[PDB]
Amino acid sequence: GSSGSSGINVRLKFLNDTEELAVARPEDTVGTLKSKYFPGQESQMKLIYQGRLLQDPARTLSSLNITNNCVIHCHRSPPGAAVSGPSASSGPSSG
Repeated sequence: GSSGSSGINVRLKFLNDTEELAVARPEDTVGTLKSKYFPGQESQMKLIYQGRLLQDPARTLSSLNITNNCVIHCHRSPPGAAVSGPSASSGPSSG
């Protein structure tokens, strides 16, 4: 069995009139949250808190006044890049 519910819960609201359950901490960073829920699509998935852009991937949730039972507006931007490449393998790991 497992257990351990700690931290504040945040609701991710999208312009698509939808929402997503995401738990964030007052210490975590915006950049991490985006990659945590929106992997890769972090350059597009923009967050807005109180009319303010959380662009800063370092801006802590605590500083942004991001508390629990709160909602964060998400924004999607158009693909302004033409990057293309196969799966790359770099970074070994030996434990």
